[PDB]
Amino acid sequence: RPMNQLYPIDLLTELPPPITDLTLPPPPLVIPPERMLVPSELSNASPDYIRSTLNAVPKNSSLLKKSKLPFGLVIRPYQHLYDDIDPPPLNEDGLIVRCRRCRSYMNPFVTFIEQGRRWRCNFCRLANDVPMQMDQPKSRYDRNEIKCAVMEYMAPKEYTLRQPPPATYCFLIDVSQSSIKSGLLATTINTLLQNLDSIPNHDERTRISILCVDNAIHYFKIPLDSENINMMDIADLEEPNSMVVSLKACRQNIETLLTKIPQIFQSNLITNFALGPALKSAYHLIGGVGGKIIVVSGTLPNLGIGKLQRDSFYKNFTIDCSKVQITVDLFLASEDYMDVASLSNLSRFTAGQTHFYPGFSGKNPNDIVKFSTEFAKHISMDFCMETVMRARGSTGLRMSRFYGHFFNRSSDLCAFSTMPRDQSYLFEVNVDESIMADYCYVQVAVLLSLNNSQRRIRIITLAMPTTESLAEVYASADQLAIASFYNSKAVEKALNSSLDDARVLINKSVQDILATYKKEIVAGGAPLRLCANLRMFPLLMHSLTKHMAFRSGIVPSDHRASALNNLESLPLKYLIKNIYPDVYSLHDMADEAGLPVGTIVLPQPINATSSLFERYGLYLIDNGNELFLWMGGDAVPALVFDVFGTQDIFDIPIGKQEIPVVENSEFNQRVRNIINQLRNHDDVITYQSLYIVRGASLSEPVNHASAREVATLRLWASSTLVEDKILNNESYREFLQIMKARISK
Amino acid sequence: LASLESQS
Ligand SMILES: [Zn+2]
Repeated sequence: RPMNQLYPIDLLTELPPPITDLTLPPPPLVIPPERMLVPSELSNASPDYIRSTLNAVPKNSSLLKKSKLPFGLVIRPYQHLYDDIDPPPLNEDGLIVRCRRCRSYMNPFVTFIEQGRRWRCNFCRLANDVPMQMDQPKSRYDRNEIKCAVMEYMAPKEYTLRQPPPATYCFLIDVSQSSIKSGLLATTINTLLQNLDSIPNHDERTRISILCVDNAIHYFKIPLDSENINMMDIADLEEPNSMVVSLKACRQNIETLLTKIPQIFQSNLITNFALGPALKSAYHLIGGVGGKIIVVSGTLPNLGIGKLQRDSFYKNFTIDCSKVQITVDLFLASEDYMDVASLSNLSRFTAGQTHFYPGFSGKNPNDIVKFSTEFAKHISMDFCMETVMRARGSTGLRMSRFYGHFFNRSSDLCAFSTMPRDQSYLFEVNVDESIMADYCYVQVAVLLSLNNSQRRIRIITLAMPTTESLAEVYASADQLAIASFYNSKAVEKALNSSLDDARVLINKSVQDILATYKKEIVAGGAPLRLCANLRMFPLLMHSLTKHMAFRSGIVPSDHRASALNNLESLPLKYLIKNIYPDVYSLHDMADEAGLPVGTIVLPQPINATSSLFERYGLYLIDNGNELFLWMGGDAVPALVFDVFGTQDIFDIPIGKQEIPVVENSEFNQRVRNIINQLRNHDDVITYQSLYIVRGASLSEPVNHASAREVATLRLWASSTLVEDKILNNESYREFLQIMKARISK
Repeated sequence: LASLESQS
């Protein structure tokens, strides 16, 4: 058969690294048309929904342990923030063919035997009876479950215990003093105000609630607009109708309230924020049906249960939440310590998310922009409720570990009180008994309640060839999936053992492989051998160690936790970019680059090293978190002009600021063009701030104050070019050399 | 809700 072939390469001969590989699709899934009932591209699972670290599964345990390649699944149920974009095919008839034993769903890999009267399950080979209903002007072969790997169903009454819930939101807002002065409150209110129609309300049932919190928990009763403020304070921290209201039936009132709030706590001098008590208050407010508690704050919990200092009550809160289908989202914004490492556990185990805004301050018109944009996109995001996800494996395969935000205790079942759209997940697969067939399969199932009062089941079926050839296992390895696997292993090792252990683990993943390929595969001199499809793995793991999440050296507690929270839940495509940045060479940009083809054309990316940063060029760095506009100190006044308006390069805007519009400068338009293209994503809420940094010249003048402020930028931006030597960490070139030295005799 | 997903 067409089993992918091993393409040997010398890593030492590919420097700088062929970073264009980061954008290639993983190795093909070698499955002949016969194993598929209706051969099409849509017949096997796409990499956008599921990616196995191995697309040529070892036929037995001893061969997997020998490869030293991990067996895991990068699973992403949804592909966009809004469900109306590129949805999978939807079934409505209600017929759900499922194996009597393993309970797997009908899929493109089942086999119809005996006059197509009965079907043999591809997961457990059991003979099942074909419902006569499977033949009602079309045949059984026109049904999605048989045509597609990725499809969805309208769940019958027996997949729901209670009636689908309305999307419910409870905004737990920090009205303490730190919040007034920073403007977080204003910005938060204003944003809700500007997006009350952006919140999903596909069934007109969406219900909203509002809790303002300082040293007391402030509630508000909201009348139906049709029957035309009531603030209810509660200082007893040891302690429904018209509290959680219809967004449609009380629109004007909700708006009226939101407009008053800012005036109320305007002169608030209280510096208290009883998160714990507020959380429990919100809890009792929606525990009846379940929903999202969205917290916004810029003040470390300091009163009531759950208070923290420079805990575990939260970990118990999440357990309770799993009982009443509640998800918690956190927006932490302040210059002060917020203990993200600890609050992130709230979101983490409820399927929610945490977003941290270091140094937030309304005094910087650009801070507001980032927080507001992300917050708005966040509340506009579609989500499910009462969802549970499980991955079934064909005979011999077993799901052992589960990573990502969600609740999972001692099962192969992950519970999502609400399943967001912007995260990704990962399952470790084990191979117990030896596989007999030439194919093994994995089927992910999602029993959900959409935000349209509907009960659905989304299925993802993946078929992979089996093999006893080590060479073959390697040739079909998904470097980006594998990288992801170890990224998670690293987050665990750290958040549970130690940072150094993490690095040690990351570097070993690369050694074990380079060592394994060497001894188990067979003229030249002294090269570092590896196959082409894994040619970016060493670079990624190495680059990973320089990431703010695993770095050696000093990194503030909040920033570190934040970095770790993001890496563990980010979608593959954004994870790789966060580890290795897209860098663009602007001054010698191609004429198409910067202009449309309303989608703009971007230049080709250049390696992440300062060796390419000519001292007279223009570079833009995108690390998924921010954008860095670096302009060489020796920039010709002409270039300096086309971008900022002046010829004086020492007059340029510094720090976190946007690029001014320079009229009659097609170049200024192309730059601004590219920036905005890098900011438009329909699958993440991320709003990347721009940091403008000035390189150093041969004749650099006197500005002692700036010197400090600027040295920080050149430093920060410099630390992004992960191929370079940085501090006590070696360059990528050296990294490769060090590895050659270790796998030798 | 695993009870429902497994439909056992
Ligand atoms: Zn079965």
